[PDB]
Amino acid sequence: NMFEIAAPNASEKTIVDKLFQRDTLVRQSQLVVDWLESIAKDEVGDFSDNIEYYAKSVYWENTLHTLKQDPDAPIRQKLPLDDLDREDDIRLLKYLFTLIRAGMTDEAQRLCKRCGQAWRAATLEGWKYRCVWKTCCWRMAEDEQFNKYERAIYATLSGNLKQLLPVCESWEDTVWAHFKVMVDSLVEQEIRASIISFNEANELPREYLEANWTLDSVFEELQATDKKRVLEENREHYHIIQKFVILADVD
Amino acid sequence: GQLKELEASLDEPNEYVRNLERRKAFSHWLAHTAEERIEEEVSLYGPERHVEAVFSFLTGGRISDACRLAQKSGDHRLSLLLSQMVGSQEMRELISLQLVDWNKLQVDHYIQEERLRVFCLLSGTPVWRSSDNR
Amino acid sequence: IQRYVENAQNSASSPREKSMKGFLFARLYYEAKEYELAKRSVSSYISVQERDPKAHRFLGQLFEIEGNVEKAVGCYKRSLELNPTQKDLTLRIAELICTLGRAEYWVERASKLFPGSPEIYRLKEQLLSG
Amino acid sequence: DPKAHRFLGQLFEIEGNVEKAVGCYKRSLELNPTQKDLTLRIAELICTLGRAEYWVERASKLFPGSPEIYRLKEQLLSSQAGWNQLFDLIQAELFARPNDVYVNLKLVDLFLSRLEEAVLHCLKPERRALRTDIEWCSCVVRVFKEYLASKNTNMRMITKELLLAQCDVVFLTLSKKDVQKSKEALERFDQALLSVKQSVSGTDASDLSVTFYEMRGHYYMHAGTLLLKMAQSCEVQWKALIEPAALCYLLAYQVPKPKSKPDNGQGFLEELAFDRQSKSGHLLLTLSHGKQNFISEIIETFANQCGQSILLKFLFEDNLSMQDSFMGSDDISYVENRVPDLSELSQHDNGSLRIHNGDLQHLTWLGLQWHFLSTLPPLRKWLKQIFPRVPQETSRLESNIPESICLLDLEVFLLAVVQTSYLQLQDNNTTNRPRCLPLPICKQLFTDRQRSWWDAVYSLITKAKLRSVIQHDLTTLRAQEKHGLQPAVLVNWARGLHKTGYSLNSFYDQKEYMGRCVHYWKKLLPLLDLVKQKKSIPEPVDPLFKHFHNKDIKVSEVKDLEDEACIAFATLDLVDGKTEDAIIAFESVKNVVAYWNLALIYQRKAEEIENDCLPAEEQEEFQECLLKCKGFLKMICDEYSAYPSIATSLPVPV
Amino acid sequence: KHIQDWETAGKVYLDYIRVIDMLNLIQQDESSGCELEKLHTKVMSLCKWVELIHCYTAKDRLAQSEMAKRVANILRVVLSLQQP
Repeated sequence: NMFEIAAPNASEKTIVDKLFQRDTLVRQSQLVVDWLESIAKDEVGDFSDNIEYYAKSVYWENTLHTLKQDPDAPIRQKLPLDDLDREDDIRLLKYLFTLIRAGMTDEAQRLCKRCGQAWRAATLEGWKYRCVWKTCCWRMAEDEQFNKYERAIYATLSGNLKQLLPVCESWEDTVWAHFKVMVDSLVEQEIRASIISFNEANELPREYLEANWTLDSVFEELQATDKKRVLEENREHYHIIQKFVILADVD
Repeated sequence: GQLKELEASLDEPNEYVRNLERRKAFSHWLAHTAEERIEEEVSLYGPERHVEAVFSFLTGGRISDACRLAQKSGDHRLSLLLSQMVGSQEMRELISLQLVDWNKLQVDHYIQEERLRVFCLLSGTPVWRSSDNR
Repeated sequence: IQRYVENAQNSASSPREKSMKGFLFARLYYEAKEYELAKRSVSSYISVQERDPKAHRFLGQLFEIEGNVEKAVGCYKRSLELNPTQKDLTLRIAELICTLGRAEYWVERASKLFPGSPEIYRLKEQLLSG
Repeated sequence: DPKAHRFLGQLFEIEGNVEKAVGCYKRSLELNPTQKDLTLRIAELICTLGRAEYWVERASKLFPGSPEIYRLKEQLLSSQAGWNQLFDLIQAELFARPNDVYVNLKLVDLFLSRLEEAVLHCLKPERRALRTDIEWCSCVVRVFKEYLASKNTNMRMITKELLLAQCDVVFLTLSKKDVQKSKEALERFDQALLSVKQSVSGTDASDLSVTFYEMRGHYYMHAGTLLLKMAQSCEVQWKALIEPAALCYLLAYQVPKPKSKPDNGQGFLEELAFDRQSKSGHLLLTLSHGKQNFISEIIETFANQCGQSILLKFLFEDNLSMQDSFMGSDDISYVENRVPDLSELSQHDNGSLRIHNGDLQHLTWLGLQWHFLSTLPPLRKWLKQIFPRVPQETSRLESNIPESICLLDLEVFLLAVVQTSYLQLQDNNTTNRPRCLPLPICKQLFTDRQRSWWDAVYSLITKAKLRSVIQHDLTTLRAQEKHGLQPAVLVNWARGLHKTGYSLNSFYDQKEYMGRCVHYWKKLLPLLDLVKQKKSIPEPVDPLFKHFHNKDIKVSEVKDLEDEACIAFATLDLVDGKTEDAIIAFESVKNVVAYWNLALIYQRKAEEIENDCLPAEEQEEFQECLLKCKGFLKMICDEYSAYPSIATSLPVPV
Repeated sequence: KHIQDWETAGKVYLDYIRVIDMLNLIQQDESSGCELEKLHTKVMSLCKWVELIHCYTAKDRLAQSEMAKRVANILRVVLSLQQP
């Protein structure tokens, strides 16, 4: 129980270590998400317009030239944006949702850097109050005017679901989504019980889903199709087989 | 003063821990003494201006209200930096790199003149002699 | 950790209801050796907040061990019916329903929750018992 | 209130009100409760209106090295005249900052408008910089003023040199998009060349004809480069004006080498020959890799008149007749079949670094051309020429120290730059038959970070010294604590070091060189160990070089990299003395280099020791022949000489 | 299983109707204790859900208030018939 030993002066790092050595079901769900990311479908760097064409000297170089003739920028000032850079950013953010939903995080950062996308680097630079930061992320994802895949990336890294890129979630991808949701909700309730986090940090209590879904409801939601149907990837057997093997309802 | 601080020196006070507690209380003092002046600047300024409003709030503290005021501009590249501050040094070193890279491209002059100063505040360069000798 | 008990005491004097405060402080008294005042403080944090799983466990165990099967039924019933995080409570609820017609509902419930349970089918067998 | 004082002052400055700003700011300054900055705008307005010398004197008594107010004081003194005071103040400025080519331009312009004084203090900076269209045009203006004021040999010597200076300056530096800016200077150069050859057919005793040969080769390479310039500025590096380019480059490579060997330094001629011939060789390599091309050039692209016409109209858009004042008298048939070599090329490249000291642009151009021919540069000779005494190594590679800048670390950084710039450009829409776009014409090769560190290193070597740049990139180079460069860079460094170090015959430089190789591969092992569907290293910032789909050494080649590392370590041990556990360790690698090192080991050890050892050599060579049956030249020296003599001394043993 | 939001609204309405009917029937049918316990559990769950009803229109508010009132009355009646 050394990882689950903690004190009042023990940081959130150690409180999370206690949760990680403690929760069997949650750690199993975390390994489940790890598998979702281990089975990764990726667009290539040097062979896809993702960044191979969006490898400009800097972002919005087309817009800058037009003006001569951060995400704070257009959010504050509405109309200015230019379409060439807009499309370049569409392809880049598609690449980023791809790579990160695959879980190649330092590679996605290598992209955000070798291109140098101020908003990309900034929004995704934090190593790990923190609750305030997460609520803020949720609120920014809720805000309008940010791209599709980037919006989904932010909602996810915050603990909420957009749909733009999450329009493209497989049974295993939306499984990663719903399992990560259960795990993040139990994580927040875990810190709240381990009161170490501050009150003013949960600045928007309801706008984050603190309550968690249980494994059976995660599976029911991931199986229920948007057409109020049974999912095709669900009716497939080998997926269903691995699913019962993980869910431990296998005999 | 070295007064009682909720049993700061409970069990074998480490030098580092003591220094950190001292820093915390000293910072609390700074925020308390500048509260009145900051409150007036909030009232005086009408529509929030990222060039001036952000500057005032940041140097006076209270990051929460600063974020509330920033409902209009969709930026939180700061809640991440000042409520967690996990990779602080590296993060801001990278932001400085990004800023100087834009400066090395002969652009970013269209941007409001002192919004650049708000960025320098976060990055860590107290004086920036730009390409235009500003 | 008397410094931490002082901080919890501050956040318990100011926020009088002190739900998280009572939970963490009675939990400090549980980790340390103050079990009686830990019980009183855990009941205080309980009357403060209905979500506390570890307070549920400590208080229910204190009552069940001291023999107040009625107080165990109270703790277990309240913590189970609030159901934000509690699973095993219905078990001791059924046990106390046996300690006093009623146990059949919870015995069927336990047989629906955990099938390979000779002990649960046997608690049901006792409720059924000539 | 300094804020109100300077607010009024700069607001009147921006509304133009110089006298009102002088009034406000000077009244505030003469009150002086807190202010200095009044003086500048005060002097400005006093100049706007016998008086301004006062505030010019204030600025000078606080900072006498000030350009703006210095010229202001010179002009106010020239008002209280003209040419005389201008020349005198410019000479004072040239006594304070003599190397200033611009101040020398001031002195020469004001003397011309002491004609010999202007000639002196113009011709000095003109050939001291040569990047100066300003000084060169002022020089031609001084020459025109001397001609029309008088209205010989030294002028016939220097006209070519100076007009080359002006032409090349406006050509490469101006980014003159193949328009009249370059054509006109080249055309005046053509006039000068036709004039000098038709008039003064210099003898073998004078250097007139020898510098004429120098500049004929010069103007020729620059004609070819202008053709490439026309291609790039119009659309892209063409298909039609490239054999013209190799033709001009032929007509300058194969101008014979000038060297007189008895003042009047013919080293000028030898060194300009060196650089010209080096450039000509590199471009005659790169523009036409393929052969069957150069005799084709001689036979078709030039003839008695057609070839000269084809190469004449291009450079000169209907401005010079063919028979009068052009390249018509000039004869081209005496050029024959001879390519430049990698040996004479190496010599003329050590001649190129004569006027290309420590230049990263030049070094990338050269290393990239040697790697475009796919053989790494003879870089250590260049390093031991440019940086004279820098020892080849450092005491510890485990402590990032900046006061120990290494020469091997420089070969390291420069191979990095060669590889990476090659990669960046190859992605930069090269996927334009010219790849490297000769040095005057291409744009950037190294990037901002690399330029910064190269110049800071030059400041560290060849001198408020900030050197965190040196510390940071030594951190990155030496495979140190927290590095951002990826395997590929360290790996290929270790590859260059492997080849060129084991190639060496020096004992205590082989030892240190393979110590560096051990350094690199042993430090490379642990990263590529963390290749388990998980990233290599953390990269918040593109460190100096971040690529992708290239840098990522995939999961497979671990076996070869590891086993080559084992060969590296056992090699460092074998050239250091434990030649028995060297055998043992090489009986852990199972490749051709394994059998070959164990064979050399048995041979070297028991030439005159034992026989039953040689059966091992027999079996080793039989393995090696079986492997060669598949076409394995993975050894460093082929087997046509390896197996015959070995199996012969094996047959001499049998 | 397939119907979305099925659990929430569907369960809410079903529970409301069933609770009314069962209350009435059981009161008349010698108040069977097991059924009373079931009713208690269900009414607690229903309280838990009424508070979470989302409002997009005005009709949502009115219906919500009505349901809350009725369930509170029923809850009071149930407590009266059980503990005392």
